[PDB]
Amino acid sequence: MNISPKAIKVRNIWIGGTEPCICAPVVGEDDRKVLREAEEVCRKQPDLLEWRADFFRAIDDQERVLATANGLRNIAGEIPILFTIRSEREGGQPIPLNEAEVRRLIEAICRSGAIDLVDYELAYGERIADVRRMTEECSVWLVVSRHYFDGTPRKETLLADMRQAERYGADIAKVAVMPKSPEDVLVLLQATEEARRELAIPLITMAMGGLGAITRLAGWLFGSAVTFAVGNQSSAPGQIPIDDVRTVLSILQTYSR
Amino acid sequence: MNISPKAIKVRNIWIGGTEPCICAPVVGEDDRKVLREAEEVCRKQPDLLEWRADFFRAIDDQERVLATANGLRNIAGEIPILFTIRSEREGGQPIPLNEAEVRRLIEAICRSGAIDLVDYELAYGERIADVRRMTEECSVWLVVSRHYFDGTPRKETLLADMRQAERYGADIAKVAVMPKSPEDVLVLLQATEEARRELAIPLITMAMGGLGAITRLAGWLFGSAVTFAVGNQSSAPGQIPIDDVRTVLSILQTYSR
Repeated sequence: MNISPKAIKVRNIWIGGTEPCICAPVVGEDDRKVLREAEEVCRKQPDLLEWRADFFRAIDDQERVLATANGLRNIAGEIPILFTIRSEREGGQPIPLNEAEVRRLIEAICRSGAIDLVDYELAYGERIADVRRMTEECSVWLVVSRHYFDGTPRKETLLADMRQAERYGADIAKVAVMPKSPEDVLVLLQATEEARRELAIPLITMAMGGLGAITRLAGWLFGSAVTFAVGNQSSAPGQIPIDDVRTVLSILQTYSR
Repeated sequence: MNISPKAIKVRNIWIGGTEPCICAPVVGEDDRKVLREAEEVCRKQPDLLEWRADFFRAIDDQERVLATANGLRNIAGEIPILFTIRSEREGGQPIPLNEAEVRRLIEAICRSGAIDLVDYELAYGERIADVRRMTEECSVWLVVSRHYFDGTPRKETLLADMRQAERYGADIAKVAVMPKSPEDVLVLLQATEEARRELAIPLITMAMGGLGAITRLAGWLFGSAVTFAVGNQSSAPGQIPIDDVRTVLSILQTYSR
């Protein structure tokens, strides 16, 4: 059984195939720190590496961000790199640049050849058309995401977000929620299961915090193609150390069907 | 945040508290096979022992059963023993004695004081009162169950089954289903969580098979107080080796809170 209806091949690795994919974040404040951190994460064996660039102090210095991205590429080797500048309105660090300046920076990084996927938030709406066309020219995969840090929307709303994301041209739809009860955790899994049967692209879903731990370890059984785990530092509440995720995935796969 | 609204103390072990309980079945066609399985299973340190007496070929002999019952009680130290005679219509083996004898055997076994819990089918409706008082006299806990081996009924049906089990005086309500899809697995968890908020007693739920593995490792997050694992032999589809269950529970437990 494949996690997604149609798996995507990223640098020889499959997302949405038979195997769950683990992505570990890198959150350094500057070049030296981002590189050392990447080295550490990469020794662990994540399937994907996410550079959370919103923590980067020199984010408004295009040359430094590019040199760092080029450095990350060499450290990552064959491991695909996901470039994410999480907006402040969706839990990211405040940054000294505009909505338009973020778009100019994502394009410069995409055209560098250093990264494989880019995250762009669903809420910026119409402005997604340009990012999509431009990523397709750079052969960069587009992950369109939405994060709810205040709670968990009804299933209908989550399904709508993912449908929206796909309509906008995303290669992968990502939705994260903050559960306030075990019921919210089920809603996230149910939305994920239903969306997997309705959409043609791989999904990345997770319920954050302690209550959502099970979604990071078993969401793939319901269609979540990627789980975010800690390779060194954590980028979101509830992320579990990579080794523990691997241990549970191993057992779940051996005994699931 | 306890698994159940009011934990129950059974011979040194709490069911429905903070810790999920692991129950291991002992299936043995005859006294010797049975007693062999017990030593082995008990060597692994499960919280509870379920001897599936419906495998016993000589169930027609109370002296033999009582003898065995007394024997296993000897091998199990303080490990609580759940005495179960699974109907054939609910996944149980072939049984030579009919209804009355079972209840008579259950009474005889209850008064022997060799067991701590007794599993009885909700399907026996009014006849449950009979076993109900039979169990209360000997200070034996009553588990009222329902097993669906051909599929997974609607959430409403599962919720109704558990409500009725409590209505008939159950100390613990149990429902098992056979999922045919991931959606079925979520139906079982949803019913568990809904039942958890409605009943005052502990609940035991599971989706069998490979598809249902997740439910044996994470059902406790939705209200299932007991999970069945393999200590020696399997008594139902999808049971996982006790060592692997412990591995996941520990990880899931540290990270869920």
